[PDB]
Amino acid sequence: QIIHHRNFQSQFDTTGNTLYNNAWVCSLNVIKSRDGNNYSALEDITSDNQAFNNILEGIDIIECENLLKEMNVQKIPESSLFTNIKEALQAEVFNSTVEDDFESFISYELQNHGPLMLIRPSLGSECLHAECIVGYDSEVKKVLIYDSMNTSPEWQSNIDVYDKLTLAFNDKYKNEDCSICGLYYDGVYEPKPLH
Amino acid sequence: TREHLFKVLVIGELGVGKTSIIKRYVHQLFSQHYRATIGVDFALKVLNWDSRTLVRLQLWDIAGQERFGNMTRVYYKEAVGAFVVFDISRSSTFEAVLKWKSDLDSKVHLPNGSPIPAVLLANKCSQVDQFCKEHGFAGWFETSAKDNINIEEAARFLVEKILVN
Ligand SMILES: Nc1nc2c(ncn2[C@@H]2O[C@H](COP(=O)(O)OP(=O)(O)O)[C@@H](O)[C@H]2O)c(=O)[nH]1
Ligand SMILES: [Mg+2]
Repeated sequence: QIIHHRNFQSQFDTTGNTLYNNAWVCSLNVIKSRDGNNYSALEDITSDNQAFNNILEGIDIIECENLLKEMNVQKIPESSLFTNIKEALQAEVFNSTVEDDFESFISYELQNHGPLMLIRPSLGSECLHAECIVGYDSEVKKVLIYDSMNTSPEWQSNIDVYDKLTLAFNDKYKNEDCSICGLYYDGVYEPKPLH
Repeated sequence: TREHLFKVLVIGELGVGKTSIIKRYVHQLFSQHYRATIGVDFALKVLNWDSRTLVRLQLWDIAGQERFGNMTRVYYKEAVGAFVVFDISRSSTFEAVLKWKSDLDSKVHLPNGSPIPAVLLANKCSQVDQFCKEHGFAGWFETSAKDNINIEEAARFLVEKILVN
């Protein structure tokens, strides 16, 4: 229903046989770029950065925390819907009303604050991961996900994206007091008028 | 010529060596230090299985969920193999094997109704007691992440079983 035209980048190489830890680069490039172009992150990655194009590990938490400030990437503002979702994530419920609020929370943020980046614990690794929410479709109840681990953008179900938000907002899963986990957005994003 | 993408889960109780097995197999590395970083959602190993077939192997570390035992849909989704890991020289983790295996077979299975191949890994380097394989394990290995003794062969055994399906 509502989709942002943002370019997709994979943290795999062209042949697909190499997995770089570039999720932090790809995710940042999604929310900072516009009109399907690439953001001028060449200055950060190309500058002999040990985190870029690395097989072993990516960027450090404390280093990435500063990087987000430099690039004007803040955590999404507080809101009532956001509180409802977080309260539901702590209980891990996903009934009819929680999904109604999820639909409203996703669709509001994408309209008013643009694409969102999700810093969350990785599902299959002891590190953190970054993926982006770029659109939503209220007819099929799906949300457009930019996950650099995949080959392309994917329309993933709300229950599946909800289960992934849980990792970032439920103390059961986030450990070592990693305060960098959460939902981010581009600070210089300017929403279009409603009418 | 063919190319395969296989997703396998590495599950087990805390402190058995799940991450060290993945770290040894994928990165040729075994270290004691830890770096909190932002990188990938899982690990990848690519194998030139034979002259025509190529296998891309995704190793999904259970990671935090290990402390609770229950698996989320987004984690076990579409898994075709599994490594159930326990710590030998510690009886506490061998008891939990049956708990991890039962939870595995109930959540994910083959598209034809059969259980996914699962290999039991006795990490940190009794042999008559391979009757535990009656629980649905395709095989077992004595592995060591420090010395790299059987992790290579244990992985090829799982890929082989997956490739028959
Ligand atoms: N001696 C020995 N120690 C190991 C081996 N594998 C893991 N460890 C140790 O077991 C501890 C925890 O292992 P870990 O990788 O965290 O297992 P996990 O918690 O299930 O992911 C670490 O301090 C390792 O040094 C091994 O093959 N040999
Ligand atoms: Mg571990």
